[PDB]
Amino acid sequence: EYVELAKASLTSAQPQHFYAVVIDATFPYKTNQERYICSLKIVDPTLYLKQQKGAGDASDYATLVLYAKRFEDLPIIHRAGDIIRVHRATLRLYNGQRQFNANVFYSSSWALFSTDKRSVTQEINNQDAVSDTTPFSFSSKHATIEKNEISILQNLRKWANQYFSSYSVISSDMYTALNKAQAQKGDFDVVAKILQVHELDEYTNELKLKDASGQVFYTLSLKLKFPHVRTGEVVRIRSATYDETSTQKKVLILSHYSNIITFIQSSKLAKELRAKIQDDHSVEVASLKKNVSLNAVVLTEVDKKHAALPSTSLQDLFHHADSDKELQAQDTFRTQFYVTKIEPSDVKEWVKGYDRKTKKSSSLKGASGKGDNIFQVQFLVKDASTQLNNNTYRVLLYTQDGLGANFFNVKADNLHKNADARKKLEDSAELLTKFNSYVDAVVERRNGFYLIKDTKLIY
Amino acid sequence: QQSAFKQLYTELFNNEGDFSKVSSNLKKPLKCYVKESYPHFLVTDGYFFVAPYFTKEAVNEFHAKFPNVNIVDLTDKVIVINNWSLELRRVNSAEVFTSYANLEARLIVHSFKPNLQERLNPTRYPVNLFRDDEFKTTIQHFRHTALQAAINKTVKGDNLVDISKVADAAGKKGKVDAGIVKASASKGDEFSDFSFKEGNTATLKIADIFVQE
DNA sequence: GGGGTTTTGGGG
Repeated sequence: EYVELAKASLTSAQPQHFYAVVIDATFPYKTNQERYICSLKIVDPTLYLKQQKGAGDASDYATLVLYAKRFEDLPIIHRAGDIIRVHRATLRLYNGQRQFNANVFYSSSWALFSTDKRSVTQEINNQDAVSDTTPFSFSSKHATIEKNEISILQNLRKWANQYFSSYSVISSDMYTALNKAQAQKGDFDVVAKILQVHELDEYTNELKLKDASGQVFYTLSLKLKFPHVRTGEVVRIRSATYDETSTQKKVLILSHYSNIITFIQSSKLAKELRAKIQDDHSVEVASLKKNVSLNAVVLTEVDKKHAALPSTSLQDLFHHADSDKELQAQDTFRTQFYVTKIEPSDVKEWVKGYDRKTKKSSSLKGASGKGDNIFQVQFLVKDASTQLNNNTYRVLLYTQDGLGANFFNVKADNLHKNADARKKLEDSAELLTKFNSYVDAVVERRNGFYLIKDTKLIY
Repeated sequence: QQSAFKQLYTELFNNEGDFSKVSSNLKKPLKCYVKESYPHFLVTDGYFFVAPYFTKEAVNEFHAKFPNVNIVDLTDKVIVINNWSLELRRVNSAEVFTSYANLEARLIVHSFKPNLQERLNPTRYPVNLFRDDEFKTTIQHFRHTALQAAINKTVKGDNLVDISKVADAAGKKGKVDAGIVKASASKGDEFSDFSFKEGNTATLKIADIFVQE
């Protein structure tokens, strides 16, 4: 017996059940009450807009508050647009809005249904799920679904897809522009686009955000907590705080109850924001002119054909590639690292003469090397996962077979003679070994070694 | 820089852990609010929190000047550290949360007086200094220049991979091990070739000052 | 404390 949000009885003490679309939600957090609270903004075909007029794009909503004694009993909302199903929820009126309360320890229960083909979780794991009637996450040990609910579920999906595609669910009033960040007394929300995801260390990522205001902010996002964060995706940060004690970088501080929500494909807001917001690199080019840069600068750009390819850790690349049954199959990999030292130490020796018929390279010092001009640079790199060990890994840039020739954007030439080519490479050398400088490259495996290919510098 | 602790700890790392090299302007007494006292005694300058380290020759004074004013119940009450020091030492960041990348800047205290006319006043909910974006990068820079220095002295001769081993790779099959190169004077897996004078001052374990009282 | 602040103190 499922009731509709706007038609739910405000007086009947009898617990009510319903189906709804989640547009906002906090991350399940703990209170000293030994209770775990999870607050979300729900919407359905009867309650969605301000009720004043269409001009009030400001989405009117009902607030659902879930209570539990354990963290595992609360839902983790990664996406907005998905459907939640509550059982035994008591309705109350809190400061003008309709508030549904639920104690999942006593009698209440919930079930999360995906509005899209695959849910966020079964989308990361590359899982295939064509079972449209089964919930991807539910409160207790068992979840029952009658054939009567099917009509409600599949129709609520149609509505959700139409609601998100014709309306910008997260209206202007439910978030603050980044250029207004330092003017807020405290807590504020933000709808931005992930310009860059940087693996700071083992547990935390660093998101380079940018919204319509034009401002660029940085924020630390944990890996385990937020594993759905991807580059180029529009998200909504539930609870953020302006970091007043940050002078070199514009930083947003997140709390344990804060949440990073992404939108379902039909979203009009996320759709428009993906196109209207592009990267500027203004932050990067500026930081490069400073001795010590606190901003991460990705110096390279991978070819468009490997843009979808996943990034493998340097540790897996060197310590597990000969053991792991999956890495033995692959030959080409994508990885991110930072150059600690470049060999040969003398830039002029980076380009050498090469004999096709002999497979041996020679120096062009006395210009005695008659072979073809090729690059024979060797990078001693380090990784985020390798950060603590006493190791350095060899990544080669041997262009004899055409791999990574276009890397320096300057064609190979006798560096002892061509001054222009020498300066260009000398500039890139100090740029690569500089702190906070990273390389996003694609490598091909040959006889136990990794070669840079289909990758090039953009600075 | 509004954070007194963030400026202090950043200054120490940018000076190789030499408390002498840091400006004598920051040597002034630090009046800071106490967030916690047990299981972990965490103090805050209003923006971040740090775990100070009391001396077994400093708490004796605290009891003499302030009898029966239990230290474990100082939670939510301001303290004023008169004479303090700033050490640097290697630790296991997986067991010590008040550190990052196996490095910790410890706040050594020798004398602290409790000021009662103080209530709740942090400008915001305090966060772990060793979890902050800028500060975590300040430490990354420290280890970077130390690794880069130890690397340029250890790896010598420009030992390049013979191009023959990479040409016509088809008939050749190799083990990835070849690419691995030790970064410095190995004494284990942990890189530890640092040039800072590690802190060696015996400190009071929070458990002691609890059972003692 | 529902627009909130635990400890598991790098999901909470």
